[PDB]
Amino acid sequence: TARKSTGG
Amino acid sequence: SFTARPSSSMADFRKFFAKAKHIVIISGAGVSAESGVPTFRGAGGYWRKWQAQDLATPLAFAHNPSRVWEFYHYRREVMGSKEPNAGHRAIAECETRLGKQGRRVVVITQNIDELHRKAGTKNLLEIHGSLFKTRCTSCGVVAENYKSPICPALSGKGAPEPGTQDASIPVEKLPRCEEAGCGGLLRPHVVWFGENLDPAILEEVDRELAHCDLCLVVGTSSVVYPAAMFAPQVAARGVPVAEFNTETTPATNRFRFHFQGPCGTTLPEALA
Ligand SMILES: NC(=O)c1ccc[n+]([C@@H]2O[C@H](COP(=O)([O-])OP(=O)(O)OC[C@H]3O[C@@H](n4cnc5c(N)ncnc54)[C@H](O)[C@@H]3O)[C@@H](O)[C@H]2O)c1
Ligand SMILES: [Zn+2]
Repeated sequence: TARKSTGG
Repeated sequence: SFTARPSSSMADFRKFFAKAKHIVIISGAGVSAESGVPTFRGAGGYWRKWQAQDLATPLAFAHNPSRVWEFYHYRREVMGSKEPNAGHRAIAECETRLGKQGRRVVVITQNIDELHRKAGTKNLLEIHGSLFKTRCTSCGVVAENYKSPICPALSGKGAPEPGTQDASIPVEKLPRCEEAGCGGLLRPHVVWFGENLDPAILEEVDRELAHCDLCLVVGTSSVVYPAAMFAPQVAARGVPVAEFNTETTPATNRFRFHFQGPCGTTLPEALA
């Protein structure tokens, strides 16, 4: 889990 | 009564704080809101018509680098006059005072604003990069850059109001690499949505999270990954985590404490 994202 | 809901007891948090040997403080944009730097949660997440998460992406930079550079240039120029607030100062002063006692404080920040540095924090992990660094898309070199304006074509550009026209600067006139005559297109040295955080930084983050005995999670929405999973990892080892935010988040119920309100009020109280 190194990748930047937004949740929801 | 079994289900733990977070406590709002400042006295119980301060009992842990008095004894803690290694404190991790994770921050997002809310720790800079009281310096006049808006977060991206509401109206401050818009620049012209775009939401900020739609500009901080390598797909926007590949297909419209002038637009993405106008947005970063706006931010750089606005940030130059901004000052540390009481929250950033509490964080910095806490590190200095505890360091004299052989106790460790480290700041893991989502922010690229450098205001924790300006405030006096020494142990700082800037996990998303810096507003004041560039990276060359050709040779990979990373450099500090505080120049106002970063390149001549960006002088007077970046205005944020909807209806402002794009500068449409030819790519050759955007910031270029000066290292060993390279000439490549520079980008901000900022981790964008869809990109991987630096592995070396993540390994340091994992070491701090594994070893800490108290964690504060300050001014973050806890919806930006992977950063959102840092404080829950600490809480799930049974270590107390205290959230400082003006509102509850999707992570709040995982934590031992929730102190609701502006962190420039609650941090000085908690870290005294
Ligand atoms: N200062 C900066 O470098 C800056 C500014 C905006 C956004 N960003 C970054 O862009 C990403 C998206 O930003 P975002 O704002 O959507 O998410 P975020 O994770 O950074 O959320 C900001 C949080 O701050 C809280 N908050 C607002 N005012 C506060 C105050 N005075 N005290 C305590 N908490 C307060 C909000 O309730 C929200 O939970 C994040 O990674 C963030 O760090 C950086
Ligand atoms: Zn280069």
